[PDB]
Amino acid sequence: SGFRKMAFPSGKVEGCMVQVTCGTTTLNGLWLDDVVYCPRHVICTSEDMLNPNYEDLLIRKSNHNFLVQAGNVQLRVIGHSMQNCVLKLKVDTANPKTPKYKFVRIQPGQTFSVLACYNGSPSGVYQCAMRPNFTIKGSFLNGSCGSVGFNIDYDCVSFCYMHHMELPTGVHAGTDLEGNFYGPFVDRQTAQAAGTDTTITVNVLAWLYAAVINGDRWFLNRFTTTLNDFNLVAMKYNYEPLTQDHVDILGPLSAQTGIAVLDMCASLKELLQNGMNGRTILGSALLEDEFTPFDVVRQCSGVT
Amino acid sequence: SGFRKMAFPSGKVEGCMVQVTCGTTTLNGLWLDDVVYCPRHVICTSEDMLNPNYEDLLIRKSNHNFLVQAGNVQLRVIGHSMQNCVLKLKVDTANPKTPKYKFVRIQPGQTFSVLACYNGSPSGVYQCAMRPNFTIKGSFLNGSCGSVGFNIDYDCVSFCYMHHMELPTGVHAGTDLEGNFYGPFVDRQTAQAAGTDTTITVNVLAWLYAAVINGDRWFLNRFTTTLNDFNLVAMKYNYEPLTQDHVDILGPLSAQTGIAVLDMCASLKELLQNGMNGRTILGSALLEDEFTPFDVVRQCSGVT
Ligand SMILES: Clc1cccc(CN2CCOCC2)c1
Ligand SMILES: Clc1cccc(CN2CCOCC2)c1
Repeated sequence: SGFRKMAFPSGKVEGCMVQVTCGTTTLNGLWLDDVVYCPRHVICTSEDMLNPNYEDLLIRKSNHNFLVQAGNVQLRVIGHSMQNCVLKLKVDTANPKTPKYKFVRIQPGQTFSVLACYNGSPSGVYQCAMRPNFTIKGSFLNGSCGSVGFNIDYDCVSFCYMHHMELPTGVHAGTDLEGNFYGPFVDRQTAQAAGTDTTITVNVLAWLYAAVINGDRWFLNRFTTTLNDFNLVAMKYNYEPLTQDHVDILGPLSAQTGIAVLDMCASLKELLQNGMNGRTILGSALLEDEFTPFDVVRQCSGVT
Repeated sequence: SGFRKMAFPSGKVEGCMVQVTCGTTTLNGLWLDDVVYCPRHVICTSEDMLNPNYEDLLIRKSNHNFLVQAGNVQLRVIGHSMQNCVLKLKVDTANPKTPKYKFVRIQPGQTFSVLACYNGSPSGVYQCAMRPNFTIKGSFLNGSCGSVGFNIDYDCVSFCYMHHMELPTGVHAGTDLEGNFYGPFVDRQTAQAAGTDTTITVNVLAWLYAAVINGDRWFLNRFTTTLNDFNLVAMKYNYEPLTQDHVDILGPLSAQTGIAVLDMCASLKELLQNGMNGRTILGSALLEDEFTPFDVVRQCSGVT
């Protein structure tokens, strides 16, 4: 019993983190097989960062300008290319600690763990969601660029995020491991405003199920609603619309608890309309939206 | 920028987790050098667990009754002893993945990471505090016993906790790695009530500093207070007393932010007296008490 914001064990990803230096800029790289992946802005002087031309800047760089250090041993760079907003440094040594892995592009509302790193060294691990506005609410200081987000399925690391930017509003933007930004962000020091940070409705419902399973039930009410009626309330409170796909995904939690999805929607509706009246749910005074239905099933069933 | 409930990277501890089976009971063990540490109740049939005599039960056990599996390879047990509430299984192989490590007994209010494990396999990592009543608010299902709590200082794992018990109230109890319980709990299926779960005042103040550093300042007020006056308010709200030791420990955060500790105490006092009036601090609607002053400095400075 008990429910915690839980990250994947980070060991498999720790063994992939390296330090990348170009000129005077140091950040983190991901060493998988004989390739190191890092943000392309490693080639920038923060001066460049106002309106950088990455193709033109990269002309002036050679394999031997990219200094790649795995612990305290230097990797020999034998090739470099740009793919979107990441650099791929071909090294002469396959990472012996390469786990089975995939690159995935996640959708907003999906959750992942971040291994926050500085100078190729892990500092900590926490669990995030891709916000509906394609930002993440991370903890990232200077030098944390190239820190990665991931999911683990048994022995297989799915890399979904690499850290690039902090917005002037202190929220974070980054790429998939093909270097394509989540959302409309560019790797440029410019005016970039995030859109509306809406609540991930299906995750809140999942977390209300998790609450019932763990004994927190005060918010269960006598009411039900419809998808359309619920979705009117959701829109008023900047909650994402709930789809039939979201209802289907919540089925197992529905099945386990014997509380129909639309009944739980009517409980959430009352919580939106009435607030918590100073009460708490799984030790939170707000509606948590960074657990997926899959996360609740996983944590509640004990999957390793 | 941004502030997250961050755990230590778990790799160093992942490589110490093994499966321990005695008769029909499987739980987790910690393999350090040529010793595996596990909860002694591994020798119990849940029948035993009502009033077990561990000395008498252990008479009936031999080295070859303790089945120790590290991944999918069996460890040869060449000795066993009981120290308090843990078993130490001497194996014939030193764990090649043994990190530099210490065993520490933490005090209430101190924080650590838990690697939740099932059948010797890591499932996830989260950050905890030892509650003032010597419980922890974990996420632990059957099979999670022998999961450990730890801190990392550069390359050195300090093990502070091993999981043993869930109380009928769904809070968790365990031992240091010498097998001594935190608090008055015994490894017996009996009536064990936790004491008052008070708030760790010094941690809330640390987290209010973390909030100011990250831009959340609405709660800063025009007031100051005294230690004695603050402590009257703390007692009314089941907050732990604030000592001069706590004030001294908050010094660096005081220094960085230029907000005197007693000024921040007067801000906390108003938050206790008036509540959040529907506002949030670092994305929480309650006062977070599972960051130490050390945790705020670490996360805010980027220590690896
Ligand atoms: Cl993370 C990711 C996101 C989108 C597509 C893909 C697959 N690739 C395969 C190679 O060429 C291009 C597409 C991966
Ligand atoms: Cl975790 C821990 C808690 C309390 C004391 C100690 C030190 N030991 C050294 C060996 O003998 C007994 C005491 C360790």
